[PDB]
Amino acid sequence: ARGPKKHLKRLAAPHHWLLDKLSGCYAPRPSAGPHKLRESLPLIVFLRNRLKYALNGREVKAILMQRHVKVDGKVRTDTTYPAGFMDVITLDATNENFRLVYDVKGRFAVHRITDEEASYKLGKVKKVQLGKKGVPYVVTHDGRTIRYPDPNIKVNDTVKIDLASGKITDFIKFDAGKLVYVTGGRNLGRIGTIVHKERHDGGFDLVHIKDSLDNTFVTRLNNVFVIGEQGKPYISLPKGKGIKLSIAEERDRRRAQQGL
Amino acid sequence: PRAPRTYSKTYSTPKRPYESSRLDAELKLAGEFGLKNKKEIYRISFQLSKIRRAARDLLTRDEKDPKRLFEGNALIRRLVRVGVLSEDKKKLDYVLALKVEDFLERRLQTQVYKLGLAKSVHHA
Amino acid sequence: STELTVQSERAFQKQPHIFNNPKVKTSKRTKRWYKNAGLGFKTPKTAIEGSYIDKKCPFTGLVSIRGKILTGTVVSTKMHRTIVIRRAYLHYIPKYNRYEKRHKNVPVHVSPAFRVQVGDIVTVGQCRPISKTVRFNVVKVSAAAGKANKQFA
Amino acid sequence: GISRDSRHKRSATGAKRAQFRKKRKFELGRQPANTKIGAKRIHSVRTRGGNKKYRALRIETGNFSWASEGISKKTRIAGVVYHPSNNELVRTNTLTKAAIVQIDATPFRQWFEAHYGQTLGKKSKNAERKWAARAASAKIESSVESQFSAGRLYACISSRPGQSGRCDGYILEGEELAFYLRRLTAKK
RNA sequence: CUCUUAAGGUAGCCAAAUGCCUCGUCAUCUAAUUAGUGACGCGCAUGAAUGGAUUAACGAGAUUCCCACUGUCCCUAUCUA
RNA sequence: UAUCUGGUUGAUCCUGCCAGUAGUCAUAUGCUUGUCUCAAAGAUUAAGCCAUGCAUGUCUAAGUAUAAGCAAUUUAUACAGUGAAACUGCGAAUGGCUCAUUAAAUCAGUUAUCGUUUAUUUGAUAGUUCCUUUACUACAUGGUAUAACUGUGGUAAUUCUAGAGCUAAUACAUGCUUAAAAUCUCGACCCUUUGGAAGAGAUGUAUUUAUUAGAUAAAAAAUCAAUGUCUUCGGACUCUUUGAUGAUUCAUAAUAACUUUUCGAAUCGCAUGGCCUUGUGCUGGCGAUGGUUCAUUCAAAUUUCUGCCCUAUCAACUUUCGAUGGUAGGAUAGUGGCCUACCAUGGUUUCAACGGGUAACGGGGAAUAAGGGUUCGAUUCCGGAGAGGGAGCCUGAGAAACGGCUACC
RNA sequence: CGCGGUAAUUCCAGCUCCAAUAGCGUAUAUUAAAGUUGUUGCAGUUAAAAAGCUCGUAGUUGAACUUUGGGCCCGGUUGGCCGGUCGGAUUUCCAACGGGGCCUUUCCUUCUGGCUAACCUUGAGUCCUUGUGGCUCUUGGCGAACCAGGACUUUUACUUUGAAAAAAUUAGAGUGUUCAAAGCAGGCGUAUUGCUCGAAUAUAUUAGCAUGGAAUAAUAGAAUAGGAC
RNA sequence: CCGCCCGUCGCUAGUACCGAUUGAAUGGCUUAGUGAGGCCUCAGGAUCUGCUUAGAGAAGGGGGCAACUCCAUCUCAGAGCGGAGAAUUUGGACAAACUUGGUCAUUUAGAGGAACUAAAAGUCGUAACAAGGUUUCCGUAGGUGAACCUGCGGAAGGAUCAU
RNA sequence: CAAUUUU
Repeated sequence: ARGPKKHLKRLAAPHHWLLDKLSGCYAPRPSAGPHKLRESLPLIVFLRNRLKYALNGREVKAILMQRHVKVDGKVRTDTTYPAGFMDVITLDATNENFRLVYDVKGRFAVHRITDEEASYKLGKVKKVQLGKKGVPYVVTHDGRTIRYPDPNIKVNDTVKIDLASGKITDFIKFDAGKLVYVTGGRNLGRIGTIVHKERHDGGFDLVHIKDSLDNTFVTRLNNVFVIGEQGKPYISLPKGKGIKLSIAEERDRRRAQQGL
Repeated sequence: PRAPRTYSKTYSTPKRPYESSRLDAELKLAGEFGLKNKKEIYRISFQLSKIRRAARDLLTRDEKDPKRLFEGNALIRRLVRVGVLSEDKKKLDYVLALKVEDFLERRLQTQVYKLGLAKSVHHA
Repeated sequence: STELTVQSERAFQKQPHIFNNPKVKTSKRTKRWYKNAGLGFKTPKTAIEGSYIDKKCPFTGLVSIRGKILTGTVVSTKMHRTIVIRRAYLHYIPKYNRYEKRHKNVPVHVSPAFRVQVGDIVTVGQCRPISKTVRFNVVKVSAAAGKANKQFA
Repeated sequence: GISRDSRHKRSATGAKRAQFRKKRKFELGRQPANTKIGAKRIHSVRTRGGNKKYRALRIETGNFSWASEGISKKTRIAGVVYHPSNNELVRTNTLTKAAIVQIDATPFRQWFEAHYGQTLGKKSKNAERKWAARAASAKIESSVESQFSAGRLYACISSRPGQSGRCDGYILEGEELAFYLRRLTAKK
């Protein structure tokens, strides 16, 4: 005790980083995060575990100390820094640009996108608050807060941040007929779009949800997160598409990579 | 410090010191293959233990079962990949009824003598 | 457990941050601050027309039912504004594949809007830690027992 | 140095509690300050987390309010007469809440006559227009005017004296000055 | 088994007020202990209503040690009638 | 990978034990030892003592450069590249060791903060400061008084250091300068009375008190009174404002006052541009730095429920030294017998309370095995605790720190 | 357990043989063998064990009974008569069931609203196979087919499912670490900017939370009727 | 049955238990005392540093014909009224440490006392196993060199499943 | 009627 921890070992970190076990040593842990716990990932581990644009430790700082990588515009001078859900990190031009959305299994992503559609976020309100001077704001979930939203509608709903300023550009209502995207848990990041508007009133919230292939998987509220509309989706996604293709279908679908 | 690293045993001795045939039925085998040590005859039985550790519990459960139709279809393939189970008996029940000391004649002591070359398996 | 000149002791019990203006006289004369706590717990009316203060009442005081909801039956009543509930639960030891029934009798704060004898199958909530050991407050009496205003033998 | 958790203090049965893990900083409770009268030695302290509170000593003036008009004027604080719990601070001139004090009563009737004009109790270009407007309520209460007859008033007290410095109470109004006089006189 | 007069000190207890030799021997008490207490018994010469052994209370009964107190003492001085 | 064999008898059958039997990621020892990868290791008894060393320091484009330092020399006669020693700033509260104390205590799972604090990271975020409101003068920029240093001392001492000569700021204490409306407090002129205003003051933020709103299940006449816009002038109608929780005296705005006055840049880097009215005119970018508040995050502190080995050769334990509750006060960052004053007499308990013992840190887990179980875990991970044994405490966002201080043993 | 008292298959030695193998023995705890701690699973005549009998509150243990049947109606799983062969689809129906909804007195809560909605609403209008047969603006209207509020409910024990049970530990799927115990790597071309699948899965008791189930048990609801409607 | 086997008594090595010492130490909880320190707090005010009215202990010099001493004129300040403030002190609270006892718990010392174990198995007897030569066992009482014996009331595990 | 021992 006696203050906050600042050292974090390997074999004590989150496993969904898919970080290595046996290098004989400690692990990266982020700073004081903007948004999440370490269900984010440091941008150190993004570019030598998954990108492999580097191969050892402080050479992540060598790219980082030299104005190269832009995160939401700014260079992000802290070498370890949380790159959580939905966020847009960008390198130099000609298609080195990404976005951080979960897959089905539990890995994070390798999601190569363009400089267009990477000009806007898509967040979620945790709380709305009318702060001082009698003037209302809202608290989106990546740490930011935006002022004067598209008002008098909602709590617990998405929003479309626009990477210049606050900029409510499209709030999209928490609908039954919707495209939702669960964030976390054993059911992390499949897709289940809706089935029903439960509340389980009074005590605690929970939402019934069905997938594309009619396997109803039912999630907590704090995991679940709206991202679009049926057939529409605003943030596009990789080739996984959220099916949870199970192991007795994994067996013969992987019979196409041998070429023989 | 450093994260731990696992290490296991790979055999299991019988609970009987002295029986007047199995200390010769090993040597009905020991000259039959040219094996230098009965650690290995415990070692290959350790697979024959742990195969039938892995196979009886897949069969006391039911037909159409999400480990039996995955792993009971997968466990038979890895041992016919060596080929010790025959190319007709894929039904996982001649895995429980697998032949006694059948894994070790496709060790390449006697896979290089079946292509001539030695005129022994002690030479192997 | 007191009544009959509610301001009986030597400090003056009255609700914080409320006030009645001494200027123009009307018929209600005390804007008492009451509320509801949630979880479908609808207030008894004797809370309104009564004139108790007792700062850790659940519907009038500056607390709120916040955690979980327990059950049980009441054992004692011999204290000033506290009673103890009784619980029965069954602990399973897997060595024997059998049960055994234990008990733990926690205390729980009472509100004078209620009334309880011994018996009185009751449900409680969770509060702020209002005292030394009593941390729960009764939220619904559900007075239910056999032979109540029924004996005439 | 006074601890305030319960790793001492024998539990609900009578078990002599195993006391251990040497006393820590998130456990503290300081010496009682006992604010007095005698011209403003309110000594500043640090606190926990990076903080700064006010333990008063020897205060003499604090704004005391009515407040259905909200006057809140600074008054000379004179003498404690009744505390509801501790009957030693009445005799040692310490003040905390409900240690209800006689004060001065003079900076009120300069305001009271300024638009009512009773007078109690033995011309601008809109002087009647600022006196006939807020009129027809010139009576206050019987036992409140009759304390201005002696000309020194009983104020109640509300702010915490040795944790924010200022003792900031209200004019003890309502029928509460028909309540403390029963607890005042009956010390017998 | 035997002799003297018939029987040969059992239960117990002790250097005890009863042990000459003796300031018996061992322990503890002490700075030091012919004193005191607890054990040993082949006890010149203890021992059973000539009563034996153990005893709560009560001793102006006799002993040893401790605490408090103090001119008994170191060491005497002064005052009063 | 579910197994048994020798021993009572002259011989038999049977309880019952003794003995054999295999494994130990469990210790020691003995004999012996040729090769590859993987390595546990002063836990056991002495949480017993320690020689000697090392284990916590740190600088950019961006806080101060008179080093009689070093190179320099051409963009800088205000230094103009670094840079010892230093003053600021941050960190040293993390890591590492060990398991003595500790058996509803810690701890495991699961919840709460509507009961609280937060350096740091990320995002929102300051035209209202004058008090003789043109004397308040620097706002084209005000004052330290100390370092390092320079020179002289003591003592053998040690990371002890002395008077004197100066000296900086993002250290200290101060101190101002910028747009209009809006309402309220008065009242020059009303002298008319169904009304107007010169002028003066406050007007941001924090503090603390008292008070106000923060509403939301159908309609309609009559009553009395303030009572309005327009005028067909009896008459129609004042359109009435609301964020969230399951719930709040909630956020928030308002009224009236305070405050030894809380804050509101007197800070550095690079490039040097735009109107001519050619003048320190006026106007600008980009980058760190610190701030008040609200968020977030890293946390910390409490708290719900249920779960711990033996023992009755431990059956009653706890309260005049608070034990169990209540009303008030203090104290707490923060709720509360945490502490006090008083008032009441409770609470736990054969479902094992209280007490005793542990060759007991708890858990994740280990060994062994047909299944049920048994015995372990000092220790690679999570949490707690201690730094010879107890107490105190400064600084700090975070400490009862101990590679910090004081007292005692 | 026994051997040794000048005939030792056990001592001391030789030669031979046997075990296990770069390991083996010894000592100490502990697990199995121990059905020698026994819930699954013990004995109770001297064998070791049933009190000398009886009462007795805790603690256990506690007889039976309340929606059964009957019929209707729908689509699912497996396999067929079906491979019809390029061991792959079932065209029809069937076989064993299991899931759901009705009706027989037998609804599977009720009211406030806004929806909503089925229209048997239908005022009527539309290519044609004949004007809710393929389609349209709208009424008494197939309303908690969807929200958010009410009468707010006998309560549990039990059980399926489900997010919840940190990482490593274990079973493990994949991978030529030489095999291996390991580890999560790697693989394929063009080996000239050049592609690429990967790193799962699972039990993880009890305590909480949500929902489905109503047998087996406890648990309460009318008696001087103050009983619901 | 020339079978076995029981007790005293002697011989040797042991192991627990009782034990005068007002036994001893350690650890915990408590009786009444002494109470270091640190913190808060009522005080105290060495020691500095300012501003103002302005003399003096003196010129600061508006350049005046002598002026007003404009100024501060070294520092007494004639004052004021500050502000930072040590050496010590005041009353609380926490309280290390120590004594005093009492009560527990854990180990240890003891002069000596009676038990039991193992034992070439010796002396004295024969108790038991047969109708063991008095049928054996149990409870209680008494006795004695030792087994043992005698009452008394049971039971057959007896030597009778029998009028 | 009475009966002791046989390393």
